[PDB]
Amino acid sequence: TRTQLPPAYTNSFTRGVYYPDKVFRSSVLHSTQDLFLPFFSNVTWFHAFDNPVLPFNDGVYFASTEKSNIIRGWIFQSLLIVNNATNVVIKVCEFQFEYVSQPFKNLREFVFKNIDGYFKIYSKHTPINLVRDLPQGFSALEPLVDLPIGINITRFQTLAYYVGYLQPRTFLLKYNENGTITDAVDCALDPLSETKCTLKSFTVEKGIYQTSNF
Amino acid sequence: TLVKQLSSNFGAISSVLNDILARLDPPEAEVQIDRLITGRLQSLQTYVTQ
Amino acid sequence: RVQPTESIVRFPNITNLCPFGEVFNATRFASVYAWNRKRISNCVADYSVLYNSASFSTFKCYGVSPTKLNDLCFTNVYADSFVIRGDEVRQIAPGQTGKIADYNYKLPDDFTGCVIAWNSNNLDSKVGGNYNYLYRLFRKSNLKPFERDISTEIYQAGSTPCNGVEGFNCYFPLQSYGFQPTYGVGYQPYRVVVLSFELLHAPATVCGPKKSTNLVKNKCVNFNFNGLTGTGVLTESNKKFLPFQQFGRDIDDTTDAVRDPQTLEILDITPCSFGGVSVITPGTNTSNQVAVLYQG
Amino acid sequence: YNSASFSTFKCYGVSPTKLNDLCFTNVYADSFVIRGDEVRQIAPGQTGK
Ligand SMILES: *[C@@H]1O[C@H](CO)[C@@H](O[C@@H]2O[C@H](CO)[C@@H](O)[C@H](O)[C@H]2NC(C)=O)[C@H](O)[C@H]1NC(C)=O
Ligand SMILES: *[C@@H]1O[C@H](CO)[C@@H](O)[C@H](O)[C@H]1NC(C)=O
Ligand SMILES: *[C@@H]1O[C@H](CO)[C@@H](O)[C@H](O)[C@H]1NC(C)=O
Ligand SMILES: *[C@@H]1O[C@H](CO)[C@@H](O)[C@H](O)[C@H]1NC(C)=O
Ligand SMILES: *[C@@H]1O[C@H](CO)[C@@H](O)[C@H](O)[C@H]1NC(C)=O
Ligand SMILES: *[C@@H]1O[C@H](CO)[C@@H](O)[C@H](O)[C@H]1NC(C)=O
Ligand SMILES: *[C@@H]1O[C@H](CO)[C@@H](O)[C@H](O)[C@H]1NC(C)=O
Repeated sequence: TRTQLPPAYTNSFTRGVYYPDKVFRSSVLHSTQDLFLPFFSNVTWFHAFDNPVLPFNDGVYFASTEKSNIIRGWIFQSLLIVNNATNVVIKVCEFQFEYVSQPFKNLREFVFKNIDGYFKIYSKHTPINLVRDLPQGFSALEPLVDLPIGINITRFQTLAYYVGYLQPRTFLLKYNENGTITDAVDCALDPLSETKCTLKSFTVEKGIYQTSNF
Repeated sequence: TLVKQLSSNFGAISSVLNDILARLDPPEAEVQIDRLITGRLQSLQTYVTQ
Repeated sequence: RVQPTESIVRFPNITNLCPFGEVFNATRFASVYAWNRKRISNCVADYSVLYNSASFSTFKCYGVSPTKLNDLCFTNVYADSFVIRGDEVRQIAPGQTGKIADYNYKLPDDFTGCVIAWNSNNLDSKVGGNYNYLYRLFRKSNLKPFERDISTEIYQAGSTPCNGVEGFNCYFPLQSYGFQPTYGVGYQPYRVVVLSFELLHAPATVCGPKKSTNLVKNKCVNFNFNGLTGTGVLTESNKKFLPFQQFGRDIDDTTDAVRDPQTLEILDITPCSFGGVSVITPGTNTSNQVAVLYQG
Repeated sequence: YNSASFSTFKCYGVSPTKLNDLCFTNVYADSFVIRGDEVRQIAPGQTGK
């Protein structure tokens, strides 16, 4: 059985950030640039029979709302990421490098990037009992493990959820007293955004500000 | 602006003096050190004039 | 200025040795057409094996002096090995143009590491010529750093179809070296190994042979941690880091908090160099007693 | 170069693909007719009769 059904649509609302490095900061406004998810972008919401081969771009944003662990792993020689009741399976071959870690209403998010021959995994477990459109709450996706395989990946196949695409952008991450991400503001979205970016502050007063050149 | 100018590489291998010292040799360390000296000195000149 | 008194080391925790015999002293080596890459982690390298034992033919280290090699911890060591003609050795250089540097593995301009080479008399040579080794000769476009080509399509020249349509202006991009014992020294095969690494980009994975020392507190002393070094008073901290976070910065993005790989605790760093002298005098003519002052 | 009407077409020491691109000082040519057993004799590093 392989059924067909037209795809749906939805919009991102200020979701998806992760620590660009392993370093700690406290109550500062450190600025950085990387491959992030731009704010207010179309999210191709896939509702489940359907499992097409999704084109793995430079950076994705995988997030499932809540199920009974029907999702087990993903597809990426070929990377075999999958989870069983026993140790999570990490293998690399054309199944028809290997590694295992440990035997294994809400909301889960995952981002996949591949730079310098490194496969990074940022994730976050959020207990949320909201509705089809995910709510608006700022949170980060801490790193879990970095297994390097350094191979050529172009396609990924899943095993109700959302997917998105990352782009090279410059952000501004606000840090609290405990060094946790609480607020994020961009400066490639709206004129107010780049004003806030160049002034390096979260409040702007009346006046004129020079931003860039045309 | 002065303090932030420190992190600038100024066309050298790195920015930390201790880091450059460890991985280089005294016979030819003159290049990076000289470039850093010139850059930071010029920054001081501008700041003092202002 | 306050002067530091002692020095402390909390640098290593590993015990395994880096696999190197197969890297260098062995004989099975891939062609320059297809160069193998090896991953090395969680062990200790030794310059004494490389610098001291034997002499080989090349010890050209770029970016970092060889004498200080096994003194700074690295991250993600990568090793590359291949065999080329001795006449082609000079072409392997940062930014130097060359046929192998144009159509085969090309060294980046900013490469930071070392290259070791030595001649092969007959180990990889045949009396009739070692034709297994091949070198790329013809290519439509140049390569980018750390790239490989696997297509064996017949090179295309002019408008005549090639790459399967054998004919005029069509040539095989790969040529056999044909190493022979009777060949000249410059034409003899040379065994060259390329090693590369990264510095201060990630937690320590491959550290030097130097062992750790005890841990002192409340006195500004030289400290080293995975490569980072500095001077300042070390003391306990109250800020709690994430289980993965190691370093610590400030508004100025300067190191002020470190995690000991042994004790696994939040350590504070405070400046110890400070002071300025002001001398007040009643005048040389009047008297000679003076009263020093320290500014801060 | 694109005529493709020759039994022998090669540039020694220079790239025939890029010849209409750089300026020289002087150009000279010698023309003659030889046998089929003597074609390879006229070549750099080649000797014979
Ligand atoms: C940063 O952490 C501190 C310490 O947990 C938070 O301050 C409160 O500390 C008391 C200790 O008696 C706890 O019982 C409270 O639960 C803490 N507050 C919270 C909200 O957890 C402080 O709030 C934290 N900062 C932020 C922005 O959450
Ligand atoms: C999302 O896609 C739909 C149709 O593909 C389009 O009408 C809409 O404008 C897109 N969203 C934005 C913000 O442009
Ligand atoms: C789960 O799957 C892995 C995959 O190889 C297998 O090794 C393991 O035995 C499985 N465990 C159970 C309980 O099915
Ligand atoms: C990756 O694979 C695709 C499809 O085979 C190919 O077009 C692309 O050139 C490859 N890239 C690299 C860097 O190998
Ligand atoms: C490594 O650290 C552990 C725990 O701090 C300690 O017990 C052990 O002796 C250390 N070994 C080395 C080689 O540093
Ligand atoms: C094997 O390699 C080691 C280090 O890689 C070296 O010390 C040793 O001499 C080699 N054995 C030989 C050359 O027989
Ligand atoms: C010192 O001062 C006194 C009075 O102020 C004056 O008479 C004397 O000449 C001075 N001596 C010198 C060496 O300046």
